[PDB]
Amino acid sequence: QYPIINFTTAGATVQSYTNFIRAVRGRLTADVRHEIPVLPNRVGLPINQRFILVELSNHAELSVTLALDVTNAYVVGYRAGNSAYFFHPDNQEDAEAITHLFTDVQNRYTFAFGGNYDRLEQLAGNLRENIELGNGPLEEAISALYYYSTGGTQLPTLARSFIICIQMISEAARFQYIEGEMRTRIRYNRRSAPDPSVITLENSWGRLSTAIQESNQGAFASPIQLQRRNGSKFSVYDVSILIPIIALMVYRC
Amino acid sequence: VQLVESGGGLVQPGGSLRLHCAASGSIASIYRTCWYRQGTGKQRELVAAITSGGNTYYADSVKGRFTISRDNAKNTIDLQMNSLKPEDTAVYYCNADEAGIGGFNDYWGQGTQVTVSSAHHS
Ligand SMILES: [Cl-]
Ligand SMILES: [Cl-]
Ligand SMILES: [Cl-]
Ligand SMILES: [Cl-]
Ligand SMILES: [Cl-]
Ligand SMILES: [Cl-]
Ligand SMILES: [Cl-]
Ligand SMILES: [Cl-]
Ligand SMILES: [Zn+2]
Ligand SMILES: [Zn+2]
Ligand SMILES: [Zn+2]
Repeated sequence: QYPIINFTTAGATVQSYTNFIRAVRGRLTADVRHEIPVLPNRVGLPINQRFILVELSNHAELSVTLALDVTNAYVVGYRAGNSAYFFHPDNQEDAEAITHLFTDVQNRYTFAFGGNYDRLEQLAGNLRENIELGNGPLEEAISALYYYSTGGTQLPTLARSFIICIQMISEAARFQYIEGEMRTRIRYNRRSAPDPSVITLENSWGRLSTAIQESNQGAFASPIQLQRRNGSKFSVYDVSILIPIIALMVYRC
Repeated sequence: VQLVESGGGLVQPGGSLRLHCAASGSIASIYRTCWYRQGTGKQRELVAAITSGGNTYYADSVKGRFTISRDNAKNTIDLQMNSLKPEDTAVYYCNADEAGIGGFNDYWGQGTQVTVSSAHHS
C-alpha cells in the first residue's frame, strides 16, 4: 500500500492541521531549486512511488481516502467504503497509472469530467470565490464524498466537495500562504471563501514553478503578476520574495 | 428516458404503500436511481437512493421504514413505505441520474401524491 496520512476534522486544531500538512509535504517530497523543494520528476518515478493517500475522517466518523499524485500534489480520485472514483484521465499513461490505486475495491468508476477547477466550478454551480473553506466545509465535504458512494450525494455537491478538499489539502501543501489561510480559519472557528490572493496563487502554481526553475540566479526573466487580498495587481520579480509563500513546485525539465 | 411513477394514494397513519417507477429505457448503467419528495410549499428533498452497484442511502427521517429497490433488467425502481406518518405526506418523484459517471443526464418522473391522514370530515 502507498503511504497514508490521516486527518480528522473532529477536534481539529491549528496544530493538528499544521502537523497534517507538514506530513503530507513530507510524503510528497531535500531536492531544491533556489531554496524551494521540487516534486519528483514523473520521468523515472516508479509506479510504487507515484501516489500518496490522505485519509480524512469527521465527527460522524465517516472516512474517505483521497489519492494524490506526487508529481503535482493534486487529487486524482478517492475511495469510500467498497468503491473508488477517479477524475477522467488526460492520457493513456495516467489512465494506466490509476489502475494501481485502491485495487481491492469492489466498484471502480471513472468520472466523465477532469478535476480542474474551471470544470469543477461549472459542475458545482459555484466559483471558488463563492465556496466557503474551513473546518466546517471540510467536515461537510467528507460526508458528501462518502455518501456519493451510496447514492446520497448529487453531482453539484460532490464537485463542490472536491473543490473544498483540493484547496484545503493540495493547495495548502503547495503554498505555506494557503496553509496559513486555512490555519487562520481554524484558529478563529470561521468559514469563508478564498480571496483573490488565494485564487491567483492557485491559478499561478504552474507558472511560478516554471519561472522559479528557469530564473537567472533567482531573478525572473519576466515578472509574474499576482493579486493582493483586495484584488489589486502586483508584480513579482525574484524567487526570494516567494520563499515564505510557495512550498513545493512541479518539476520542470 | 422517460420515468412513470405509480402506487401513490391515501393511507391512514401506520399504513403502507409501495411506489413503482417504470423507466422507458435501460437504467442498468445509470449510477443513481432515487426517490425524492416535496411537501406542500416546501423544497424537494432526497428520500432514498440506490446505486448501480447496489449501495443504498436513506434520509434519517425514513430509515427503517422505507426500502428502495432497483431492477436493472426490467428497468424499474421501487419504494416500499411502511409505518407511514402524516409527515410523510408529499408528492414523491423518481429520479434516474448519471451523476457525472458516463454522462450528465438526469431524468425525473412526473410525481405521485402520497397522503397519510385520518378520514376527512366534510
Ligand atoms: Cl488529525
Ligand atoms: Cl538561487
Ligand atoms: Cl477511507
Ligand atoms: Cl511517456
Ligand atoms: Cl472517457
Ligand atoms: Cl494562525
Ligand atoms: Cl409506474
Ligand atoms: Cl360525512
Ligand atoms: Zn500498471
Ligand atoms: Zn414496482
Ligand atoms: Zn376531503
